[PDB]
Amino acid sequence: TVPWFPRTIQELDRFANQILSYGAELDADHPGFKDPVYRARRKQFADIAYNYRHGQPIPRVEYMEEEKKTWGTVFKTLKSLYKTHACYEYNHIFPLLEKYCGFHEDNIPQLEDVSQFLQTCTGFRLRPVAGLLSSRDFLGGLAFRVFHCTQYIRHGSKPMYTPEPDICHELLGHVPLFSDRSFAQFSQEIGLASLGAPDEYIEKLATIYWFTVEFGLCKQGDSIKAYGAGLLSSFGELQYCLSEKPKLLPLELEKTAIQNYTVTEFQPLYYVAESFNDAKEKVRNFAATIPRPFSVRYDPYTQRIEVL
Ligand SMILES: CNC[C@@H](O)c1ccc(O)c(O)c1
Ligand SMILES: [Fe+3]
Repeated sequence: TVPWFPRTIQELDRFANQILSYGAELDADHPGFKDPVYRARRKQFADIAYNYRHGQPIPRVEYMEEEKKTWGTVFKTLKSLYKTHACYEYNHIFPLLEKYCGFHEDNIPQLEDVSQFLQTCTGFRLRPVAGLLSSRDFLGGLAFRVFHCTQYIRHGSKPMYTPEPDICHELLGHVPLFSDRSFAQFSQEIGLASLGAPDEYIEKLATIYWFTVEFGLCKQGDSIKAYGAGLLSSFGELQYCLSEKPKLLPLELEKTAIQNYTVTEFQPLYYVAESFNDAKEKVRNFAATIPRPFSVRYDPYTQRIEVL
């Protein structure tokens, strides 16, 4: 029968008891696997996320010198590429994040301050996430303009590498785009399309998310730039995605939804969005093809989903 989905923003609290309990930091393959301090530190952030409840301010954390150093390295190395490789919406908001959110090499921004900033721009808010959420729950949060965000940082031994999202990827990759109104509406449409959708369609929406929010390219006049969070947080792939090597195709959802992708090497192909308004329209039409015995609408005045 129709899978359960949250109907009010507070119901997202139900997700904490539905994450993958054995995280990536437990794999012998993880850069911090042999480091017990790192291990304990990850558990500390997981407990903060576990006890968090909608409406509370997100707990502030004092990062260690070693963690600030890793942030600094990532920030400084990536920043040199944005003016030439990132889509206009990213560069338009970055200076404001540097001024009101403390995006600077010597300081890791606190999620509460960043969340307040997003609320003022587009009403998006962040909530700390323990471990891995199912695609269903992750996408469902977007329907409420809620982005589940990691608060921990990657292990210091390999600053330019992370096998999972971490705070550098969330803040330098995702946050700037969520401050844009059209991108915010586009992300929310993916979320609304996921509510109560059958498992096989959630996987199609997760793939569309991968080829837009995480690895999307924008058409900007006669040029092509990156807006994908996975590209904006990867020094190597951000330079590669705008070279002659990858194959670029126009975003066509019937096609993007079933395309296979690798999570371990640079993407061999990327989809180019005409604009976020256009991508939003395409998702809305795609959503109409999803078999759901009902229709949904979000009411921002009450923060509830209306089931039609
Ligand atoms: C929890 N869903 C899949 C996960 O690998 C995932 C999802 C969304 C992201 O933005 C991301 O960087 C990683
Ligand atoms: Fe991400």
